[PDB]
Amino acid sequence: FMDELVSLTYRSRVRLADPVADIVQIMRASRVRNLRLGITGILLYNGVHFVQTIEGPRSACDELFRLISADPRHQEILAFDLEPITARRFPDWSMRIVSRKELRALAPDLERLDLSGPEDVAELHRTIAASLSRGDA
Ligand SMILES: Cc1cc2nc3c(=O)[nH]c(=O)nc-3n(C[C@H](O)[C@H](O)[C@H](O)COP(=O)(O)O)c2cc1C
Repeated sequence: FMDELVSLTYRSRVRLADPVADIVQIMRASRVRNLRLGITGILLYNGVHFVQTIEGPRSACDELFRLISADPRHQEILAFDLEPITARRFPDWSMRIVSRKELRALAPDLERLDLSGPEDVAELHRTIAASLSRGDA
């Protein structure tokens, strides 16, 4: 139970004193932590909301989400879903940040990250995974 692979995706409101400096520290932090924990995933940032997907052992996602929810640089955190999974969707990335510009190019209709559509996360996952992947092997 504690080991099974899961994917969690949550949406939060950005609460950044300085976006570049704040996001650099988040990526720096996460690249080392996720690697150790066995987490992989993607962070979408559009200037207003973050949408984060992390995937790994159920117990490591629980732990991480706990820490991330204690982070003052975002608010109104609410999980979209938590799903057992067969295989990682973003195995190659400890945390890949996907910022405003690239989300515009990859998923023009989802740039708002409202997640009001019932297939917005699946769509984000599909188009982002696919963009990566193309560069693989
Ligand atoms: C929206 C957002 C996403 C974050 N994602 C991660 C993450 O995926 N992995 C991680 O280790 N920390 C993440 N963090 C930062 C953590 O909250 C935590 O502060 C960090 O791991 C520890 O920084 P420190 O090692 O300097 O204390 C995120 C923070 C925010 C605001």
